[PDB]
Amino acid sequence: VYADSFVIRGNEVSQIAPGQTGNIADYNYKLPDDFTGCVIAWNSNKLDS
Amino acid sequence: LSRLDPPEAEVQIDRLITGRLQSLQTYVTQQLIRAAEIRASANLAATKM
Amino acid sequence: LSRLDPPEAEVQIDRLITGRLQSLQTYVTQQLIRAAEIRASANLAATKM
Amino acid sequence: RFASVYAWNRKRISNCVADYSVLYNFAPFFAFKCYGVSPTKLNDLCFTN
Amino acid sequence: RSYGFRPTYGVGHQPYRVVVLSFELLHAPATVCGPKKSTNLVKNKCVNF
Ligand SMILES: *[C@@H]1O[C@H](CO)[C@@H](O)[C@H](O)[C@H]1NC(C)=O
Repeated sequence: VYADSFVIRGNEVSQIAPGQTGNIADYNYKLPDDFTGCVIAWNSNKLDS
Repeated sequence: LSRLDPPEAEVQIDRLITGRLQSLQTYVTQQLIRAAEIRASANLAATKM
Repeated sequence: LSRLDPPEAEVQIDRLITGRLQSLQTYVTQQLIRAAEIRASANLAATKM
Repeated sequence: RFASVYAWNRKRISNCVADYSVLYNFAPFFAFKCYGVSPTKLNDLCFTN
Repeated sequence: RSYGFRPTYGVGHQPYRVVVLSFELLHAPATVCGPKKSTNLVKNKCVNF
């Protein structure tokens, strides 16, 4: 199992998905087109801003 | 392909591949009957000769 | 069945059932023509006898 | 100010180069749901109005 | 470039924390497994393995 973790903006959360492109899915973190796994995202405004 | 992301492109073109294969199978199915119809007449012509 | 829940299992296996039925139908369709081809020769052999 | 529902306004956009990645910074929306076209390739198409 | 995470921003601009879990379901010696208990091994009889 491989676990990756980072912090992004709420706008770009939809860009962490296979076949997606954008500002964050092009130059920062790109998922493979045949991904087999899970993605978890939660709000952290009270401790990261 | 130019208007839909591959996640949905592989669903859209999957509805064309099956239809075109169904279109293609009927052609050979009818040719396989026309061939036997022609073969009967060819055998009759050979006997007459 | 072991990796996908029933709501999507009945969608995944529904794409295999139709394909296997289509695969099975062509077999009998071609056998129904080979049988007639054989029957013609059987009739000819009976006449020759 | 935004117009009321019973008197919704319509604005025509034409004769300009449209970049759809800039409107992400213009409003704090989250979904951006599209029906007839994937939002990924909206920048690769030419419309008439 | 750097973010500007502040409490003033609303939803869609607030920071989000993301964790991605990646598996791979192939035929190879497995190390990580779920919490299930093994049983004894029976042979030469029709069983569910
Ligand atoms: C909206 O317009 C106002 C006035 O022109 C400006 O102060 C503000 O920065 C603009 N906001 C965005 C997100 O463009």
